[PDB]
Amino acid sequence: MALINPQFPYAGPVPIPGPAPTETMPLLNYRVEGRIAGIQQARQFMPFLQGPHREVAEQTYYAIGTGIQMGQTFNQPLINTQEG
Amino acid sequence: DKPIYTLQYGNVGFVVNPKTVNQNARLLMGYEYFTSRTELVNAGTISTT
Repeated sequence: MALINPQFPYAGPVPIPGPAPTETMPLLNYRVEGRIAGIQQARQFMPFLQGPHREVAEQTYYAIGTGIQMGQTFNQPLINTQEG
Repeated sequence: DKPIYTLQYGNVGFVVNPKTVNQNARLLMGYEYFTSRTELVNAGTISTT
């Protein structure tokens, strides 16, 4: 967006020496076929386990029984003959 | 950031203009680069596993 100087104008570009025209043109680089080499193993001996863990520990229980329940020799009360 | 790739820039050279050259004087270059050379098989899995 330059302003044209009317007192000192200039013309378009003139030819100048050039950079040997084939040396600015590249070759198209020619890929050969390739292979991810080797026979891959199916599994890996991992350093960490792959499953979930638990944040807190919960107390577990198992039921037990008591035993054969016996009789008893109670201390027996007195007879309510109007004193009680 | 802009790797020297002649597919991108055409022919590129490295220039040294020496001032004093003694006898048995050599220039020891050292490069570091990438190169691709495509592939068609990612396989190699034992099917009897």
